[PDB]
Amino acid sequence: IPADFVPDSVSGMFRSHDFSYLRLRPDHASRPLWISPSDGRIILESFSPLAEQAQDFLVTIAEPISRPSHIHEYKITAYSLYAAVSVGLETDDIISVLDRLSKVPVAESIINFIKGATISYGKVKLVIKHNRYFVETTQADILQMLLNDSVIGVHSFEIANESVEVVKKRCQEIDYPVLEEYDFRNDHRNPDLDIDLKPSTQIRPYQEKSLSKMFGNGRARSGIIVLPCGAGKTLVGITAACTIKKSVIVLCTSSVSVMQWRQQFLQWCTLQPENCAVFTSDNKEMFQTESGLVVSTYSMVANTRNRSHDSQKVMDFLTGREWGFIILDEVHVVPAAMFRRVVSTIAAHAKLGLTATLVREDDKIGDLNFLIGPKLYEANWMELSQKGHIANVQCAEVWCPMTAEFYQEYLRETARKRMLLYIMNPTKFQACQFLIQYHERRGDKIIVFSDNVYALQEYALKMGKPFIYGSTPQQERMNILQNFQYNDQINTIFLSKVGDTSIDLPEATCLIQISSHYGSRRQEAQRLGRILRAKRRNDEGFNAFFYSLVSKDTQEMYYSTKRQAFLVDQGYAFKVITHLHGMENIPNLAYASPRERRELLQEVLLKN
Amino acid sequence: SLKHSVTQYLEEIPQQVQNRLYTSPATCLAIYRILPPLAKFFIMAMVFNENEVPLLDLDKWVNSNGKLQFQNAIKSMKSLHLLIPNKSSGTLMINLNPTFKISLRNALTGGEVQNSFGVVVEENVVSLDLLDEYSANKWETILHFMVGTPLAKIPSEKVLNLLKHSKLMEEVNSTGEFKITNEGFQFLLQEINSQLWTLLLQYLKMIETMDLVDVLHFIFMLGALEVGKAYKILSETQRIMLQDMRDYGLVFQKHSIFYPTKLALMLTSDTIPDGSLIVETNFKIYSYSNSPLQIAVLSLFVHLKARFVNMVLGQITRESIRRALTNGITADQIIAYLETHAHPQMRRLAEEKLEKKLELDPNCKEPLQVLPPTVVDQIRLWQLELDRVITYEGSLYSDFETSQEYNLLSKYAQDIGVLLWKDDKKKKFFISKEGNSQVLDFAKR
Amino acid sequence: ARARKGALVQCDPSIKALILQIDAKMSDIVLEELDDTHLLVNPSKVEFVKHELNRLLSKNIYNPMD
Amino acid sequence: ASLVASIVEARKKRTAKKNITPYQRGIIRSLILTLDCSEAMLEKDLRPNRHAMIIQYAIDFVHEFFDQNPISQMGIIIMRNGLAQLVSQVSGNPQDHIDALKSIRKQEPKGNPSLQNALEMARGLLLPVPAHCTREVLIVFGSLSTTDPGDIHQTIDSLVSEKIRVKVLGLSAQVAICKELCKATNYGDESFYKILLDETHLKELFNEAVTPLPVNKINKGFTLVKMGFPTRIFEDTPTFCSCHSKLVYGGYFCPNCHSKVCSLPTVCPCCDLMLILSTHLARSYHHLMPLKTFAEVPTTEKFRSEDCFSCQSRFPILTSSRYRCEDCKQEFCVDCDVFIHEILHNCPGCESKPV
Ligand SMILES: [Mg+2]
Ligand SMILES: [Zn+2]
Ligand SMILES: [Zn+2]
Ligand SMILES: [Zn+2]
Ligand SMILES: [Zn+2]
Repeated sequence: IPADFVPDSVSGMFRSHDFSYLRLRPDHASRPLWISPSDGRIILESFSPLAEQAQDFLVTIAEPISRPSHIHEYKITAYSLYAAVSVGLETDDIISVLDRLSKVPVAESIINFIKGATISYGKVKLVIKHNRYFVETTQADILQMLLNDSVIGVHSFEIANESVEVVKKRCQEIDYPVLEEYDFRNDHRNPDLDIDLKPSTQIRPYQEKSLSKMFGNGRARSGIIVLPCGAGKTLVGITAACTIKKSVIVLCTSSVSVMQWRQQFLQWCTLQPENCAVFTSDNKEMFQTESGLVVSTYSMVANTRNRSHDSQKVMDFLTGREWGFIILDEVHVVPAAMFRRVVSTIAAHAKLGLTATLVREDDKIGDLNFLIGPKLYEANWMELSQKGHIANVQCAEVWCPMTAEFYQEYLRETARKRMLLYIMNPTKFQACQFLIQYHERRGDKIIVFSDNVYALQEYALKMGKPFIYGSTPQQERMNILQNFQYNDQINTIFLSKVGDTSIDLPEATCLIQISSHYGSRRQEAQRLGRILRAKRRNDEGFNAFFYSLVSKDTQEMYYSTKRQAFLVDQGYAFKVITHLHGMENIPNLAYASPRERRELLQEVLLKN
Repeated sequence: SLKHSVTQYLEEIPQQVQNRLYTSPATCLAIYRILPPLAKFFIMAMVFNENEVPLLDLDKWVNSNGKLQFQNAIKSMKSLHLLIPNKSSGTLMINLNPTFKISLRNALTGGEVQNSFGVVVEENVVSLDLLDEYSANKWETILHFMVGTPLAKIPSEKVLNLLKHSKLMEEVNSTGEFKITNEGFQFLLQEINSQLWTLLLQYLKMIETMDLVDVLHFIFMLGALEVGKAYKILSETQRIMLQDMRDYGLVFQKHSIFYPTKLALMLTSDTIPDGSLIVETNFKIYSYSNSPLQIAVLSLFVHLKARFVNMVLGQITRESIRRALTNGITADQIIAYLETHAHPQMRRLAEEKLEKKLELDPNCKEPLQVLPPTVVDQIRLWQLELDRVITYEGSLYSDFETSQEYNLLSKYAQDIGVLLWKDDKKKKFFISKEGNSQVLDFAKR
Repeated sequence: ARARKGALVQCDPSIKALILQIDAKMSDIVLEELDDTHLLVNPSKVEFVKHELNRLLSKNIYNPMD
Repeated sequence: ASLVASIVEARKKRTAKKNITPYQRGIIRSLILTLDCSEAMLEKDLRPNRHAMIIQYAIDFVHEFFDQNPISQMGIIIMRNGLAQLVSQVSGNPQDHIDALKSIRKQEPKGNPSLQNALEMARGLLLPVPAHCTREVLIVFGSLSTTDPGDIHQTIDSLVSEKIRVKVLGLSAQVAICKELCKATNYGDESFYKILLDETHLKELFNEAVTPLPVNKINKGFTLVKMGFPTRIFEDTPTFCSCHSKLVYGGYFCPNCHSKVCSLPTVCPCCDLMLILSTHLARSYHHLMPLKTFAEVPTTEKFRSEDCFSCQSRFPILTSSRYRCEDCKQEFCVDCDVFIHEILHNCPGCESKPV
């Protein structure tokens, strides 16, 4: 507080929130920045100068809380300041630029926070010499304090691979973080891989920014890069591999993703299909070349329950290979306990994380700081939406009025079956039937998401068009997928948690949700990203269409609000629709007669 | 309904009391300002000739397209006893009130005013520095007192008693505190001249004999008064309530010379903008307005963050919404504030969407809410989800026989205002327990 | 031929079944079920029932957002 | 530093309007606007699409043309699917063509253009036209090509021989054949094949096309024309009209053969003679009596007055915004300069100054 700040009569609910004690600079017209020192928040104008230069700086040193079109709510965090000094930045420069572009005097607590969040950059480093995690620090000053720490037990010494994660968490805790910047040009102990950036690949500007933020020194800075759906994370990884030119391993959490990224990699880089050996229960071949790649999903390394000897040979081979680069695509699942064996198993130097969503239910997402590193780059979602790099969606949330026909049983149903009982409302069937009619009238490919296989198959059978879920085999689901894509008999399909994420299905510009998870925001966000990567995200007059059929009179409204609040905070609003269009103009309605409603009620009473 | 309320009050005022009010030119000038354009034209035409007219000449002059409006004007004219329409020679012979006529004539000619426009001293000073500043001070004190945010300068005991008695900003004696009624929030929503007129209507209603016509004539000349001059301190009842409205901060009186501030002018007449707010689906407030009064009134129903020069920011919470709801403050009052605080870019976008949806379908199969329902209906859905029930308590008559008890005594009960509910087919209708004035009398027949 | 002293309430089948659950956890307050949109209740417990109904849709949603 | 750019832009603008001439300009006009409604105008590339904006701009063009020059008839033929379709005969009532264009609103633009067919039937429609009427056609075009049945050059020669001019407002860029049309029809001028750069430029171009055009000395047709002022009646009884054959309360009466009509400025249906009001003929007198430009006096020199002569406001003070009417020797503000030069058509300083 640069004032006396005598408490105002209107500042009672302003529990240290009345931010008028600051002496506002007369350059408030030009400068775009406020500071909120009560919570560390930052208030940023979208209509004053210096904001274009300050946007990347605020992303680097701060995190945004909320970014609508008019005012961006940012927040300096120690995580973001560590990311800033890891990119290469410092407290004094941050304070100087902040006072240069700030309308307001710089707060003492913020000054102290940025002073504290300055790391020993360059002091603590680790290298791998013949699959051995050598902790090579620049001084014995590091060795004294680290041996002063009880966990541990120029100059380089060994720390065990499972102990590497624990000691990385510990050194982050004592705020002595390690930078992992591989000198792949200087290191020739690893086999260099003759892969070249083909002229057929040219890079987007924000992707070039993402590379150069972690290629500022020419070394590969290890961390996270968060890019939206369809941004070209495969292209970014291909460019990083081609400019590293070493043995590289990338694991993604689907065998379909294994197939698709293997063909993407052999397409847009000069690595050879001989050098790429694909590992799965389809085939477990190995490449015998000095340099190349072996791809598998996380399952064929995590599992030890039912493993083949050829799988054992392959995992032995990858254990033997000292890789120079690792990318954990869809990094939201690898910090799970059966999945966080990556450092314990794979000897790889540079650790990059590419994913769409950097959020989850628990705090395992912050473990990537001592698993792979901080966020090296992020692309602004609404900026790419207006840039056409991702889509523009007219989301329409459908508040289906609850039928008492199903509510009478739903209220007296037990808890494990209440969910399946209120998913299956005949009014919801009626609304879905007219919505499918109306969007096939508009000529839009529609994908329907249900959390339950029986509800998915019942909706699919009432449509007369097939279903795909997690228990459907791969051959049947791809047959149904190609039937949907090319065959005009299959105009719409019925997808599930194999369709929510980790697939490339951007044709469906229309999406209707009949069910979802209880509170998993990431499933809903990935379902939105399924159509955010749509092909017609660039044409004029485009707005994608998202629909969520949710039953009234439940907790499902609060559930959907919880699942949607991340997208609302992103900028993907959820508009209110209760009275739909064309409710009786459709002649035939699914389970329209009350006898039909009681029929479906006792049909689902057979299970519930 | 300000002119409606004042006209209704003057119609409640009897004919000769009205004629007493029509005696003085300042009162006649203010009342002429109140009259609608047609009657204003009629009286300015007839005021300069002592020729009474029959109704037939006026009817022949009047174009029949606005005949309803003509009927409204002449209905006000007759019901105020400003007219003397008598069926002389079989024809409804039209006659203006003659005292009103001559006092208007003298006011227009600048003739005999008897200082009804004001017993003038004409010692003019600066008003922006003393009168406007003291006026803004006293009005700020009473305004934040009405808000409920703490302020030391309490109002007068007369207005304090009027608030205690009245249903405006209830000084609940069990709590000992002024409390925001729904009528209090109506007063908050009101325009400033509306607030002044409601205050004077309530004070005139409560005040009795203090001569009522003296208060009336003094109020009319006080509205007629001009800023920044000294004047003679007149009737003594007028003088003592003049000291009362001095304590309200309306006039800057040096205990005989008094200096009327700008509030008399606003009482007489009114005089990306300020007060324009950008709505947000994230409920964020982008106000193009700032005042400590603005923050004080926004504290009642909006969760705010900080105060900057014109940029008042915040986020509307459902806690703020239900804080408004639990005070008895109406969601219609809330949207009255909201729709009076809209912004140009968003209303242009709303009108563009309206014109887009006009060509597709007339109904559009959408709820009728012109303000963009992405943010606006979220409150309106919360508005419908706020009340969402109907409660009937007390007596109830049930199991009727046939509709002679519905189309004869319950259809008649629509004309007298005694039922709370009406259902012919259920053969029951609900009334309040205390509303049995004329319910158990003709229903027995 | 009867006229019992009750408080008529406009209702719904769903909120009426909630009223029935109110009767289940303490009975004989609500007098009789007229139709799907009408009910008759003890006039002494109308706002007790209203506040408990407020608790009922609180348990439905509660709008915490904390 | 924006005022220097505004000043040099105003200089480069005023270099074109330095020469103001009292050319003989056509009053008895004959304007045709053909419309193409093809696949090209289905592009939403300009918001909302080219078809919608040309519809709206044509509405405005009809209004402006009938307001400024009510002494002409207006015909519109649409182009669609390799056929040119007449939708609007030449008429004195703009409302007919307004309704036809409203019909064109709801229908769907599609097909390919044929300027040969379009201009041929435009020629045929322009065939029974009297000598004093100035036959001229506006053409809008969005394609870069034209499918045609036969030669265009014979049509060009015939159009030149029959004394009809054209002006092309192309959409995308220049088309060489359209340049050839404009040049050869327009005595070698290149001031008729115009390409917009945005919708505002299109608006300005339409406003430019509103104006009457000068005529050539060699194209001499100086003659008289018979004229008749009618008389309006306001009768109690409804009376049958000659034109639409229906009962009319009022209506003008024919000065010659004493019939009655329903609208003006129109020709008689019975004695077959044109009927106008003096207002209609005086409407173009600003074109007949043009206004000289007004000069800002320099800020360095001494000033006759420091506030505006006409609107009576203070002149603002770097440069001097005192636009001087040299014909009346009075300086004016920019607002008054704009209003007198565009909306008004007289100089009140020259009205006060006696001659
Ligand atoms: Mg699926
Ligand atoms: Zn006619
Ligand atoms: Zn004639
Ligand atoms: Zn001027
Ligand atoms: Zn002049």
